[PDB]
Amino acid sequence: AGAAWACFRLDGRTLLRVRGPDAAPFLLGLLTNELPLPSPAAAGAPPAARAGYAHFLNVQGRTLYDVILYGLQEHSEVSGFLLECDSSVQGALQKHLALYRIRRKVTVEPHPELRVWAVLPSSPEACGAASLQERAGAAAILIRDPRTARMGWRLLTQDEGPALVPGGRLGDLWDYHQHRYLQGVPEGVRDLPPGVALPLESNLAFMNGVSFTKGCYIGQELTARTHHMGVIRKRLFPVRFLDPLPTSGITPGATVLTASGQTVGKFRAGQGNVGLALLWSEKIKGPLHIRASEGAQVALAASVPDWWP
Repeated sequence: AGAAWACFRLDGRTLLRVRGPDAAPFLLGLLTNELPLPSPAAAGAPPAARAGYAHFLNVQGRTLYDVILYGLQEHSEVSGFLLECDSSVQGALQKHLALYRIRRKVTVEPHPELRVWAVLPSSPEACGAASLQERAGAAAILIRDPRTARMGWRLLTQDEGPALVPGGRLGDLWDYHQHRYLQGVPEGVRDLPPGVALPLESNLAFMNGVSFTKGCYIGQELTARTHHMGVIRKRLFPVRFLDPLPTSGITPGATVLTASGQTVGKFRAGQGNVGLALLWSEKIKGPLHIRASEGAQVALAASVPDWWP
């Protein structure tokens, strides 16, 4: 097992380009976070690029779309950003952006030629992880995942990932999603159903995705109220199914139960024997299970990610 990095082509994610003199205030009014912006050119022109995490919320304060924002270098009157969204919502996100671009000097275009890749360390110790990007060069747009270091690097490229990453092999996309679920990282519309998922229950603050010191944005009121009312009472947690599973798997929405039969949450989504569940943030320790169709149990275990604060 000789490759130090696994390189995954994320066909479920895609890029939109948002550019124009008004691109920043335009996006800031629609997202939960500040936008990524690198320090200005200093004594030359090295590749200073940053990523940020945010959600687009609806007016009820529910998450619509989870996005990663990338700062484009424009060096001129026009701001520019790449927005990475779930491929299945690209069109709905475009219509959502258009609703708000009346009297805004901004254009929104798909950038289908640049593909989204993820680069995960094969071993968590990651000697040499520190030097990967300087050790990859300016050919590779390789940026630390803004949600957590546990998610490795985003690589935006037209090329093949391993051709740019020293020690990198192509990975099986199954293993990328397995890693997400083991680490408790939600991504995309199954984990975050548009208009149903709630951002702070989806651990947005733990993932560097919300600012409580920014100006107005859609959904800000509910989100701020929830944050300031006290500890969040339900969150998405990683779960592991302990016994061999049905052939269909587990139905999204299935009730998670204590040994007493008390409801403590609902299964959200997963792959294989791992997934996420929306649970009360108390009482994730007790023995938990879901009821199969006979009522026969599927056991499961919930845990607390090690990168959470």
